[PDB]
This record gives sequence, C-alpha cells and structure tokens, in this order.
Amino acid sequence: VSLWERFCAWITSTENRLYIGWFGCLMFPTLLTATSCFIIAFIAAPPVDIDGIREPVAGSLLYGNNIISGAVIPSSNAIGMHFYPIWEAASVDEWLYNGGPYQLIVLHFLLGVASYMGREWELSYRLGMRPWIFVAFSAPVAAASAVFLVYPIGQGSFSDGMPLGISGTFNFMLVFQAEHNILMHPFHMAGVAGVFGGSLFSAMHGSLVTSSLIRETTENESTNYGYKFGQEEETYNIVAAHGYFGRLIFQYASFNNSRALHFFLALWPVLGIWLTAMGISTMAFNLNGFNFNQSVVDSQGRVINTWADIINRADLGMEVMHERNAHNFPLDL
Amino acid sequence: RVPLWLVGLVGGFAVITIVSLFIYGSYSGLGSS
Amino acid sequence: IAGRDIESTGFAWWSGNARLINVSGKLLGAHVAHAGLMVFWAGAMILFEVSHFVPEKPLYEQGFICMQHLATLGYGIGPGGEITSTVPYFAVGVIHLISSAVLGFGGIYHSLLGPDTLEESFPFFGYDWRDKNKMTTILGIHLCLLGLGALLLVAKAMYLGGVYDTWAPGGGDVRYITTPTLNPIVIFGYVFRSPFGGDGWVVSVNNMEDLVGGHIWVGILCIVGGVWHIFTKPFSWARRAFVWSGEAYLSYSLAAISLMGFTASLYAWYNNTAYPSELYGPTGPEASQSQAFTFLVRDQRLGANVSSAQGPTGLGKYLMRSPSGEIIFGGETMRFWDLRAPWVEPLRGPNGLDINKIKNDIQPWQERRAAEYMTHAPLGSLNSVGGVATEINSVNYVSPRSWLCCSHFFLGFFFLIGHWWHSGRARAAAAGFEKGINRANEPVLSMRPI
Amino acid sequence: VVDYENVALLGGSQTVDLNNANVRAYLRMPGMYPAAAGKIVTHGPYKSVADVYNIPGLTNAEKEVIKKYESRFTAKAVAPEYAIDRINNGLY
Amino acid sequence: AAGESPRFSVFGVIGDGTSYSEGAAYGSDQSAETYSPYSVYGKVGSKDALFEAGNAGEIARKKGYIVESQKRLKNLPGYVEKKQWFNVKDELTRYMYETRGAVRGLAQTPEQKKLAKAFFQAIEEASLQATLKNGDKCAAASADSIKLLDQFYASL
Amino acid sequence: RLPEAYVVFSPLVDVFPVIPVFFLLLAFVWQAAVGFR
Amino acid sequence: MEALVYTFLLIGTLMVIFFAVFFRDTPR
Amino acid sequence: IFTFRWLAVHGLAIPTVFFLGGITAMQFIQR
Amino acid sequence: MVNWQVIGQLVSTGAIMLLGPAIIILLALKKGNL
Amino acid sequence: ERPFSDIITSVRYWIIHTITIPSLFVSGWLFISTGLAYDVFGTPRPNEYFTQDRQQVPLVNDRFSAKQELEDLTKG
Amino acid sequence: DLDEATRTVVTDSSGNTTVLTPEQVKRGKRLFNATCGACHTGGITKTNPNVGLDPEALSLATPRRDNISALVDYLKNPTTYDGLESIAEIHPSIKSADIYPRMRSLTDEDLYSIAGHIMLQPKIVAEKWGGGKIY
Ligand code: CLA
Ligand code: CLA
Ligand code: HEM
Ligand SMILES: CC1=C(/C=C/C(C)=C/C=C/C(C)=C/C=C/C=C(C)/C=C/C=C(C)/C=C/C2=C(C)CCCC2(C)C)C(C)(C)CCC1
Ligand SMILES: CC1=C(/C=C/C(C)=C/C=C/C(C)=C/C=C/C=C(C)/C=C/C=C(C)/C=C/C2=C(C)CCCC2(C)C)C(C)(C)CCC1
Ligand SMILES: CC1=C(/C=C/C(C)=C/C=C\C(C)=C\C=C\C=C(C)\C=C\C=C(C)\C=C\C2=C(C)CCCC2(C)C)C(C)(C)CCC1
Ligand code: OEX
Ligand SMILES: [Cl-]
Ligand SMILES: [Fe+2]
Repeated sequence: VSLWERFCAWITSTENRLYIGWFGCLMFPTLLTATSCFIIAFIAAPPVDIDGIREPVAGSLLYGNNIISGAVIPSSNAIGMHFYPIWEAASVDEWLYNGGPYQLIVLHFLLGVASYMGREWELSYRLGMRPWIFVAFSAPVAAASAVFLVYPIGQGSFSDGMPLGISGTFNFMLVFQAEHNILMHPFHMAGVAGVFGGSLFSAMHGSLVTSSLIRETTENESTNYGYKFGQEEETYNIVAAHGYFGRLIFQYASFNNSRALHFFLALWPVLGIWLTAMGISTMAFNLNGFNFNQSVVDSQGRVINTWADIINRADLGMEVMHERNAHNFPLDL
Repeated sequence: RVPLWLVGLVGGFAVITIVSLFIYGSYSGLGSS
Repeated sequence: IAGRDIESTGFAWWSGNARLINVSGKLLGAHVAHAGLMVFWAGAMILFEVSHFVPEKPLYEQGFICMQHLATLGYGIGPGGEITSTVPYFAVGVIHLISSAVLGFGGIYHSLLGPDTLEESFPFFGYDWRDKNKMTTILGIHLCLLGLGALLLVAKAMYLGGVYDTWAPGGGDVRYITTPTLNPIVIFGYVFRSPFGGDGWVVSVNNMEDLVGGHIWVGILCIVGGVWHIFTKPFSWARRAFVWSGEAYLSYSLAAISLMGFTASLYAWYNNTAYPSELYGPTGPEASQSQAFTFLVRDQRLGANVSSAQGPTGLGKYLMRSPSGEIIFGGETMRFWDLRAPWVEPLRGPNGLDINKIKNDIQPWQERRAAEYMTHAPLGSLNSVGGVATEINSVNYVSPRSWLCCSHFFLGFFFLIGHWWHSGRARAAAAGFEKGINRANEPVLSMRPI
Repeated sequence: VVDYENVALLGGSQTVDLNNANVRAYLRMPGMYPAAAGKIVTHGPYKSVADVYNIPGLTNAEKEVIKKYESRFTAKAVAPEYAIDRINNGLY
Repeated sequence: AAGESPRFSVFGVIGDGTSYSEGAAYGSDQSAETYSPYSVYGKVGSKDALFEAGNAGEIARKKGYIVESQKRLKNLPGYVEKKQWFNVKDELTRYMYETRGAVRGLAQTPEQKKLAKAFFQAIEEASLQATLKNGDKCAAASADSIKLLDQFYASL
Repeated sequence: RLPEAYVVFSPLVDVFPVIPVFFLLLAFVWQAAVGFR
Repeated sequence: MEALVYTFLLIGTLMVIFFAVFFRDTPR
Repeated sequence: IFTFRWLAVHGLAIPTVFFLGGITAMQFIQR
Repeated sequence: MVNWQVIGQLVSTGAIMLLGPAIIILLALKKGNL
Repeated sequence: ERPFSDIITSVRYWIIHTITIPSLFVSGWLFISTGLAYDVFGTPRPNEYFTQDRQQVPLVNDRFSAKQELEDLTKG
Repeated sequence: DLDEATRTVVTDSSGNTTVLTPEQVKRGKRLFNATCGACHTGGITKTNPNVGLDPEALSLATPRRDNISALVDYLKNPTTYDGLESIAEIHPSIKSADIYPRMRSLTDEDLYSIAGHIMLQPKIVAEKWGGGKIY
C-alpha cells in the first residue's frame, strides 16, 4: 500500500479513543485556538473601546473584575463590519485597544461548531446508524450563529453582537428588549413554549419510566444496580405505566408506541429553538413585534391605558439611558 | 349517517369563520386605534 | 390500488409524494403543475398590485414588491422615478395568467392520463437515476436554456428599450447601455472578493456597465458548460466521490438554492443599484446618513461653522475622520461610512467629504431627499405600524426591503435544513442501513474494545 | 459644577443671559428666533447689553427687535462649559 | 346609565356607518368622490382642485432651472484643462439633477423631444468619458452639451 | 386602477392571488376523501 | 488578590473534567 | 341522563356557547 | 351607499372555495379514479 | 359507553342540539346587546370613564369604606 | 361624548368661533395622518423639533397661527417663524405643488378639515399634542 492509504485508514478508524474523521481536521485546530485565545483574553486583556467614543471598558480579571462581571468586549464601533486580523494593525497594542480578540474567537468558534455537526454525521455513518442526530444539534448552532453573526450583519457592526460574558448577556437582552420589543414576537413565545414543554416532558418521561421498574434489588443497595449493560427490557412496564397515564388524564391520551413517543420528544424543543432563532434573525432587519400602544379610547377621544402601555413605559426608561454619550441626534436609526 | 369527513369540514368552516371574524374585529371597531 | 397504498410501497400518506421516485411519467406532470402554479401566482400578483395603484404616493408607501421589478426593467417610468402609465404591467400580468392555463393543463394530462413510465415508448425522454450520460445530457440542455435567458436580459438592456439607471447624469432615467465592460479582471474580481465590510462580495456592484458585462460573461459560460456537459461523461475523479441517486441530486440542488436565497436577501438589504432607492426606499445606512446631513444643514443655516464644533465626547459633532483618514459624518453613524448614493456624490472629493462644497454648494433638492429618506426609514412592526418600538399608532407603513429580506432569509435557512436531511437520508439509503440496525450482524460487536 | 448661581438665566425665567443661554431660550420672544437670536448666539462675549448692537452685519430690522426686547437681557461672566453649546445643546 | 344598548354597525352595511372607528368602509361615509375605493384622497383633476396644470410658477421655475444649468455647465472646460474630472462629475450631478424633469416638462413639439434626447445622450457620453478619464472625448461632449442646451433654450 | 374596459371585474381580481393556497388545502381534502389510504 | 482564587477554581474545574474524560471506569 | 360524562361535558359546553355568543356580539360595538 | 364591494368579494370567495369540493364530489359519484 | 364516534351520528342528538344551541347563542347576544353586563359587573360604558365633574381616574383609597367611596365615584 | 362644545374652535383672528360638523373631524384626521403624519406625528416636528404644532408655539409665531384662517394661509404660503422669508421650496404647499406631488389634489375643504383637526386635537388629548415621548 501507499502512504496516503495508510493515512486515510488511520484518519477514519473507529478504534481511536476519540473519532477524528475528515471534519475533525477543520474542527480541532479552530476550537483549540479559540479556547486558547478566550482563556488568555479573559484573564489578562486590557480595556477595550467598544463604542468608538474613546471610552474604554474593562473586562478582564486582572483589571478589577470578578467571574460574574468579566467578559470579552466586542470590537469597536469605528471598525464596523470590516475584517480586522492581527496583521492589519500597526502594533499588537492597537489591536488590543480596538477589540481584536472578539473577531478571532467568534470566527474560529463558528467554524468549529459547523465541523462538530459534520463530525457527528460522519461517525453516525461509519457506525452503521441512521443519520439524523446532527439535524437535532443544528438548532443550538443556528441560535448561536443567529446572534453572533447575523445580528451584526443586519445592524452593520460587530459591536452590536453579544459579549462573551455573563453580565454582557443581560445587557444584550435588556437593550434588545428596549429596541425591538421582543416578548411580543410570536416566535419568542414559540421558543418559550418549547423550553417549558421540553422540561415538562423530560420530567414526565423520567417519572413514568422510573416508577415502572421491576424488582431485582430488595433494600440494601441502590436500585440502579438492577440494570446490566446489555440487558433486554423495554423502557417501561406496559400495564402499570399505561394504566397510570390513562387514569391520570382522559383515557384517549396515552402513547402506546415508543417510536412515536421518542419522536415527539425529539421534535418539540428542536422546532421551538428553530423558530426562536429565526425570530432573532428576522428582528435583526428591523421587523419588530406587535405594537398595541394607545389602542383603546373612550367616546370623546381620550386614551385609556392597558398593560402594553406599562411595558412601553419600561421600554422608554431602558432606551433613554443606554449608551448615554453615544447619540447626537433625536432618532436612534 | 354523516361520514366522518364532512362533519369535520363543517367544524373547520365554523372555526375558520370565527377566527376570521375575530381578526376583522381586531382591525375594525373597539381597540382598533 | 397498487402504487398508491402503504402496503405496497411503505411511504404512508403524509409522505406520499415519495412514491414517485421510480415513476418517471407522473413526476413530469407534478413538476409541470408546480411550474404552472408559479406562473399563475406571478400574473395574479401583478394584476392585484395594478388594481390598487394610487398615482400620488411613491411605490414604497403602498406595499408593492412586484411593480418595482418591472419599473427597474424600464416599463412605465420617467425622469426621477415617477410612474406614468400602468398598461405594460397589465399586459405582463395577462400574458402570465394565460400561459398558466396551458402549463396547468399539460401538468394535469401528463400526471393523470399519460403513461406511468416513459422508458418503454419514448426512449428519448427516459432515465434510470444511475445512467450518468443521460443526467449530464439533461443538465447540459437546461443549462443552455439558462444561458440563453441571460443573453436575452443583455439584449433587452442594450437594444430593446434600455433599463432604468439611478446614477444617470441628471437624475434617474431610462438609457441605453452602449459600452458594457468586458475585461475579465473586473468581473472576476467581483466574484473573488471578500464578503466583509468595505468589499461586500457581489452585492457591491455599483454601475450598470458591470451588471451587463457580468450577465454577458454568465451567458457565455453557461452555453459553453452546457455544450461540454452534453458531449461528455463524468470523469474518474468524480465517479468515486459522489452518490448517484435521485435524492442525492435533490440535496445537491437544495444546498445551492439555499445559498442563492441568502445572497438575494442580502442584495435586497444592502444594494441600491439594481434596487434603486426611488422605488424600494432608502437602505439601512441611508436613513442615518440622511438624518446626519439634515441636522448639519439646519445647524449650518442657523449660523454655526460645522467643521470645528465639538461633540459631547470631544470627537466632532458633525464631521470626523474614518479609521483610514477620509472625512465622514459624525455621531453613531460612523459605522456606515461606506455608503455611496447619487445624492451625496456631488459633495465628495478625492479624500472624502469636501468642506467648501458642504459650506456653499448644497441644493434644495438634496435637502428634500434627505428629509424624505430620514422620515421613511425601514423600521416597523408585524401589524404595520412603522417607526421605533416605542412609538404610537399614527402611520401605516413597512418598507418592502424588510419584507423581502426576512422572507427569503427564512426560506434559505429552512432549505439548508433540507440539504442536511435529504442528503443524510440519501447516503444512508445508498449504503443500505436506513431501515435500522441488522440485529444478526451488529457491526459494533466486531470492533476492538475501547 | 455642583452649584451654578446663574441657573435661572438659562431659559427658565423672564431674563436671558446673553453669554450662556442656548438658542432655544429666545423662542418665547415673538419675531426674534431664526435671525436675531441666530446672530446673537454666534458672536463673541459682551461686556454689557449695549455691546450687542456693534455686531458686524446686524441689519436695521434686527436692531429694531433687539431694542424692543432689550428689557429682558443681561450679560454675566462667560462659563466655558455653557458657552460652547449655544446652538445645539442636545435638547430636542 | 341604568340600562342602554351599545350602538352597532355590522360590516358598515347595517348600522350607523360613520363612527370615527368603522374600518372596511371603502367610502359610503363621505359626500364626496374618491380616486378608488382603496385611497385616502380624491382625483387630481377635480373641479375643486387648487393646483392647476400649467401655471406661471411652473414656467418660471423650469426656465430658472434651465438658465442656471446653462451657467453652471459653462464651467466644464476649466475643470478638464486641470484634469479635475471628479469636479466634472460632481457638477454633472449636483445642480443639473432637475434638468431632466424640466426639459421633459417643457418639451411639446417632436423636434424639442429629439433635441432633448440628443442632449441627454451627449451628457451621458460626457459622464462616461469623464469616468474613463479621456480628455478629448469629454471636452468634445461638453461642447456638445453646451450647444444642444443653448439650441433647446432658443427653440423654446 | 385597471383599464376602464375591465374595472367591473375588480372583485375577481381581488381574490385571484390567494387561489394557490386552496390547492394545498384541496390536496388534504382529496386524501381525506379516500380515507387516508 | 482574588484573581488567584478565581484562576485556581477555574483550573481545578478543568483538571476535574480532564480526569473524568480520560481516566474513567470502563463501561463493561 | 345523569351519567358523569353528561354532567362534565354539559357544564363545560353551555357557558362556552354563551360566552362565544357574547364575544360575537361584542365584535360589533363601536364607540 | 350600498357597498357592493363586500357582497361581490364574499360571493367570489364562496364560489372559488366551492369549486374544488364540487369536482371532488362529481368524480366520486361517477366512480372515477380517485 | 356508546362512544363519541357514533354519538356524532345520532339524528336525535342533532335535532335536539339544533333546537337548543341557537337559544343559548341568542341569549348571550342579547345579554351583551341589552347592556345588562355593564350593570351586573360594573364595567364602565365607553362614555362613562370620565364624568362632567370628575376628570381623573377614580382610585379607591379606603378599606372599610369602599362601598360609600364607590357609590360616590360612580355617579354622585 | 364628542359634544358640540368640544367641537367649537376659533376660526378668525378676531375671536369668532365655528362648530365643526361631525364628518369634518374624521375627514381631517384621515387627511392629516396621511399627508403630514410621517414628520408631525403627535404634534411634533421630527426634522426641526424647535418649531412644534402645540398651541403655545402656534400662538408665538410672527404672523400668529392659532386659527383656521392662518393655518390655511400657511398651507398656501409657508414662511419662517418670524415671517420674514419664504420657505416654500423646502415645505409642502400649494405654491410648490409641482415639487411635492402629494399636494396636487387638495381642495379648500380638505385644507379646512386639516386645520380643524390641528385645532381640535389640543382640546381632546390635552398636554399630549406636541408633548413628546414623556407623555
Ligand atoms: C425542492 C424542495 C423539496 C422537494 C422536492 C422535496 C421532496 C421530498 N421530501 Mg423534502 N424537504 C425540503 C425540500 C424538498 N423536499 C426542505 C426544504 C425540508 C426542510 C423542512 C424538507 C424536509 C423533509 C422531511 C423531514 C421529509 C421530506 C420528505 C420528502 C419526500 C416526500 C415529501 C412528501 O410526500 O411531502 C408530503 C407533504 C406534506 C404532507 C405537506 C405537509 C404540510 C407542511 C408540513 C406544512 C407547510 C406549511 C407552509 C409553511 C404554509 C402554511 C399555510 C397555512 C398557514 C395555511 C420527497 C422526496 C420525506 C421523506 O424522506 O420521504 C421519503 C420526509 O420525511 N422532506
Ligand atoms: C404541488 C403539489 C402536488 C402535486 C403536483 C402532486 C402530484 C401528485 N401526487 Mg401528491 N401530494 C401533495 C402535493 C402534490 N401532489 C401533498 C401536499 C400531499 C400530502 C397530503 C400529497 C400526497 C400524495 C399521496 C399520498 C399520493 C400522491 C400522489 C400524487 C401523484 C398522482 C396523484 C393522483 O393520482 O391524483 C388523483 C387525484 C384526483 C384524480 C383528483 C384531483 C383531480 C385534479 C388534479 C384536481 C385539480 C384540477 C384543477 C383544479 C383544474 C385545472 C383545470 C385545467 C384545465 C386548468 C401526482 C403526481 C400519488 C402517487 O404517488 O401516485 C403514484 C399518491 O399516492 N400525493
Ligand atoms: C399638510 C401638510 C402639513 C401641515 C399642515 C404642516 C403643518 C405645519 C405648520 C402649521 C407649521 C408652522 C410652524 C409652527 O407651527 O410654528 C409647520 C412647520 C414645519 N413643518 Fe410642517 N406640515 C405639513 C407637512 C410637513 C412635512 C411632510 C414635513 C416633512 C419634514 C414638514 C416639516 C416642517 C418643518 C421642518 C417645519 C418648520 C420649518 C421652519 O420653521 O423653518 N411639514 N408645519
Ligand atoms: C395534479 C394534482 C394536483 C395539482 C393540480 C394543479 C397544480 C393544477 C394547476 C392548475 C392551474 C395552475 C390552472 C390554471 C388555470 C388558469 C386559468 C383558468 C386562467 C384563466 C384566466 C382568465 C380567464 C383571465 C381572464 C381575464 C382577462 C383575460 C382579462 C382581465 C380580466 C380577467 C383576469 C378576468 C393537486 C395538488 C391538486 C392534487 C394532486 C394531483
Ligand atoms: C451575472 C452578474 C455578475 C456575476 C458574474 C459571475 C461570473 C458570477 C460567477 C459565479 C460563479 C462562477 C460561481 C461559482 C461557484 C462555485 C461553487 C459554489 C463551488 C462549490 C464547490 C463545491 C460544492 C464542492 C464541494 C465538495 C468539496 C468541498 C470537495 C469534495 C466534495 C464536494 C465535491 C462535495 C456580476 C457580479 C459580475 C455583476 C452582476 C451580474
Ligand atoms: C383562475 C380562474 C378561475 C379559478 C379557477 C381555479 C384555479 C380554481 C380552482 C381551485 C380551487 C380554488 C380549489 C380549492 C378548493 C379547496 C378547498 C375549499 C379546500 C378545503 C379545505 C378544507 C376545509 C380542509 C380541511 C381538512 C380536512 C377536510 C381533513 C384534514 C384536515 C383539514 C383541516 C386540512 C375562474 C374559474 C374563476 C375563472 C377565471 C380564472
Ligand atoms: O451600537 Mn449598540 O445600541 Ca443598535 O441602537 Mn443605535 O446602535 Mn448603538 O444605539 Mn441603540
Ligand atoms: Cl447619532
Ligand atoms: Fe431509555
């Protein structure tokens, strides 16, 4: 045989501790470089001028932060959507002043997660499985891409992306609420229903399966020891569990098929997350949620308020105080 | 002896006309700005 | 009945259109019927938009997405972007509506009455999903048709009336493009450009000559490729890398169409040459630049010298410098300094905005355009309110740019999901384990322990 | 600063400080906003109210309206933080 | 007070019709015409329209545009002699922007239409040559625009 | 507004654009007619 | 001075993850 | 005539129709 | 003042909606290839 | 027993329902259209939010004298 | 309800009053929220917030604009705040209807209704016509 054939046989081998595959060639370097840069920048980075008004903001541990308030600041507003690699700065100090590491981390990270999906499919193929797990994983990837890349593209600046921090996430959420009126977009309601229903069904399924265990342990050992690796037993007792579910609610509602059950379980949260990601992506292009301000009037013509007006007051309060020194003109276009 | 694919059609017509009436009332009348 | 039940094919009713994979007679009828539906919608939408036209408001204040394309092609538009007559739109709608009937009848016939398979009486119109020569032949034929279409667009742009040009010397007007650019360096620098800010990849075309030259080159390339793929068969390096089945071809098409949808949405959002602002409305950056220009003009008229006015941060209230040196508008709109519009270029010199021209060379029409674009920014809500999120119900307007961008972006993402699903299934079925794990010979049980 | 003694002359009262008031403070005197106030707010410091009439350019019309409203004017010391924003102070 | 029936109007056909909040009216509440059932305004050429067609203001503003555009267009050769063709483009798109509308609104006889078409083609050629940086062609086209514009002014 | 010779047909024109969806619903109706064979 | 504590906690968590991944009880 | 299902279904159904009639009547109120 | 537009729209929509099920019923009655 | 699948078919069911349901629907319509709900629940009418004397919102300020306060605020 | 006392507004500089017919209110509201809404929504001016449409600013203009006649005159011939120069080239008007196509199909009744709506608004909403985002 040749050298290339041996290399290919080693790459696609299903006997290593961790599968490599051809997608792993793009996966591993990008994720590793993103991790290294993120750790170093989170620990020891200097303040970054995020808004382009020459007012740097500290975000690293060594400059007086804690775990909660630390972050990696997005790039400067003066840059916009321009590409800013290291070799385009006159010095490393200038590169760090304008928020260089954010772009590097984000780009290598997104490439890494795409390769992660590909690698999942590849191992599924090599193991003789059915190839539909990476489709399920595509939803968190879609949401992360939506925020990190799509929102800056629509708004025209990397500085509007979500900061890589804990309190930066809250700041992003609050400003997004103030500017786009989320919580009134039906796609956000779809996402909330998705997560709540996912938690509900996880708890219900766990309870039902755990309650229907046959007797193999008696008292003085954890019940988990009954199951053996490779044992043959369907994940319930049909009589007890089916009767319990058919008696708890009306008898017409009971899943007697494991396939349909475990399909519904997979389908619900994935669809919810897809819809909420598309909601964020569409709101990136200034298509906001429902507007119900001053919609109820009496006979004379005066305005009677509703709860939407209280929400509007909160939105105005958030809006008038964000980026205090950044605006010069009456409209925030 | 209605077959079980026409009465569902009647129910669908009823629900769709109720929803359409509610949307129209949303666009016109009280609470329409 | 055989071929239309689960017991004979699997494929329960909710996935019944998958029973047509190996039936080449009904598939033709199905595809023709969808084409007829598309033509019908085009004609009906044109007619509906024509019926509601009002000759006072601009086209972007009436919620139209179909009249703008015909207007850009040079039908019924005059100087500056005013609509004079609507007869050609009526003619286009009528022709589409009439052709839809023929297409639908053909689909219905070929689907409900014609032979189930064409591989027994019409050997020319037959295939096997695995005969590579036939697939290459079909691809080449329809590719040559695409090239002919591109050349037809070029011919319309050059000889048959002309196209609307928003950069015309004296305001937007219909003119003949007599000198298209043909130097391959420019076109293939457009193709091989980076997509980030300042470059924009192919969205950044900013004149009609480049557009016509590009469509010329595309026509030539498509014709040559069609002939080549007709007269040849796939090489060795391609045979060992692809999967040869119908679902694989479907997934291949799905990925490309998703990419095209993304590209079109970004065209609609950012470009203002193929989507002139007099018809679709100002772009995102254009409204902010207009606001800055309007307030600069007002403050200068009040008596200020707007070159040395200091802002709250000391950076410059009206004018400043971009990170490369050019003079740009101040404020939060420093991110949109890449904008180029026909109503701003009169004030731009060799190093950005010109101080003297700004001082004493601003015409009232520019002021009016700036005010209009400032007050008609692309911001709105789902129920068509218009304005910032904290505004009250007074106007009813959402720009067509937002609608087009959001819709085709949604479609692009879901068709990418299509690539993933249909391709994974195609490859798994080709390998031979899409039904489940063979319990007799589970492959995992014969691997070295980990 | 925390304490500014001449805060009532910035537009909240019947008297206007010619050295620190914004252009919006002359909107309550009819026939003066777009021209006379614009000329006033774009020129150098005045040691007294009589110094306004020496502005190069002032036409006879303007001078007349300023004389009409002369009783509501005063000239205090120049505050650098207030004098810079006499055309656009961020209020809309 | 103690009891009263809320006032009603279904779809605007049965009921009051005029209530300041009805919707889906398409008229039927105004004693005046409309351009179409889907419009917030009347016709343009109505008997009550204030704006006439062909006032002295039109033939004043358009003539002022034309004469000022001639005065401005007489400056191209000075720019071309200095190779400052960017100034040529800025001039060709700064004030002359209204000339297309003015000329197309002041062209009635077919010879005026032909002369306007020739002038527009000449100005387009001048702009193209300026973009391509060709001195002789752009100067000749500028002289062409000047002659055609003065001929059109004399014809009017 | 449509050309004067066709203004009478305006109500039909106001309904054409939505026809392509009724087709999608008709597919489900046809499937339900044969009892989801 | 608390940056030392934060860094120590984060590095300890990463060490625990490494040991869990690579030094694990066999599923058999 | 007195089964549990009868009571449940009618107790859930009668007010539903009453309220739906009320809402449809509300739809035509104009100030 | 009669507002014939709403009546015309309702009649047109009703006819268009009724067209399809009519042909389905006709095909079913004539023992067609459903 | 006698499940819904053939309950939906019984003709007597249909005729008694056609007799009964429209009476309830019309009763609800008349309940709204007569204006009796406004008096039962105390909801102000569209021309009753502000009276000629009181031009502000009528908030309740006392716990044990809510009856008299509401009687004052409504009409008196 | 919308009484006749509420529908009584000043019509002349002398102080004469006129009662607006019920249809004129709706016609004026529709015409306003469609030809001027984009820039004067809520009684403010988006392109120049120094010159609003509240009654106090109208009363302190140079030719005074707190009645129907002066509003109609302004719509026929706009001027600056002190009434010394014409701004018909940068403001919609009948005098400049060629520049602004939206003003080419307006009658005297339409201008009267628009002015009536402008005058009537401060008496209904109150302290919110030209107030801003605070209210
Ligand atoms: C060119 C486009 C295209 C084509 C030709 C096909 C073709 C096919 N697909 Mg595929 N697919 C595509 C795009 C495409 N796909 C995309 C973009 C996705 C991602 C969402 C999928 C996801 C997908 C899945 C998950 C599956 C298929 C399957 C199939 C096969 C059977 C499909 C069938 O019977 O439909 C029957 C169609 C219906 C029952 C219609 C259902 C109605 C939909 C769900 C609602 C749509 C609502 C819409 C937005 C409008 C709402 C209006 C309303 C409000 C009134 C067939 C080979 C199936 C397969 O593998 O079969 C072997 C299968 O399981 N496809
Ligand atoms: C664009 C949409 C579209 C198209 C073109 C088709 C086309 C087709 N489907 Mg299909 N399908 C669709 C959507 C679509 N489907 C959806 C959304 C679903 C999910 C509910 C299905 C579920 C489905 C199943 C389960 C099956 C098909 C089958 C078929 C094929 C035979 C159908 C047949 O025998 O008709 C029989 C129907 C009739 C005789 C009644 C309809 C008569 C006409 C078509 C009504 C319309 C006439 C029109 C209004 C008048 C035009 C007049 C003209 C002169 C202008 C055919 C190629 C079958 C197949 O594979 O066959 C091998 C099959 O088993 N489909
Ligand atoms: C029928 C249409 C309109 C009416 C009735 C109207 C009303 C008025 C009135 C009465 C004034 C007088 C100033 C004052 O009240 O003190 C004014 C000024 C003004 N209006 Fe409007 N307006 C209309 C359209 C518009 C539009 C569409 C704009 C778009 C920007 C606009 C912008 C302005 C500006 C900038 C001023 C102040 C100009 C200056 O003071 O120099 N107007 N308007
Ligand atoms: C196969 C199938 C299918 C499909 C189907 C289809 C898709 C069809 C199509 C069809 C079509 C797509 C059709 C079309 C038609 C058309 C027509 C029928 C037209 C006509 C027109 C006219 C008649 C017009 C008239 C007029 C004029 C001329 C002028 C103006 C006025 C008016 C407009 C009136 C389904 C899914 C169902 C089911 C399964 C099977
Ligand atoms: C018209 C026009 C234009 C354009 C032009 C042109 C010339 C274009 C071109 C375009 C093009 C020319 C495109 C291309 C594309 C390509 C692609 C898209 C490719 C892809 C690839 C793939 C897909 C592959 C894959 C793979 C791999 C990775 C390896 C192995 C495996 C496989 C095979 C799977 C312009 C702008 C000038 C202007 C306007 C007009
Ligand atoms: C154009 C034209 C026309 C038209 C035609 C057409 C084309 C039509 C046809 C078509 C159609 C338009 C049809 C449609 C129908 C549909 C329907 C009406 C459906 C219904 C639906 C439903 C009701 C469903 C339901 C259901 C069921 C049954 C079961 C399952 C579930 C569901 C819910 C889905 C005419 C004649 C006027 C003439 C002129 C021209
Ligand atoms: O960068 Mn971030 O936050 Ca979107 O709004 Mn405008 O820009 Mn700024 O302000 Mn608001
Ligand atoms: Cl700003
Ligand atoms: Fe399990």
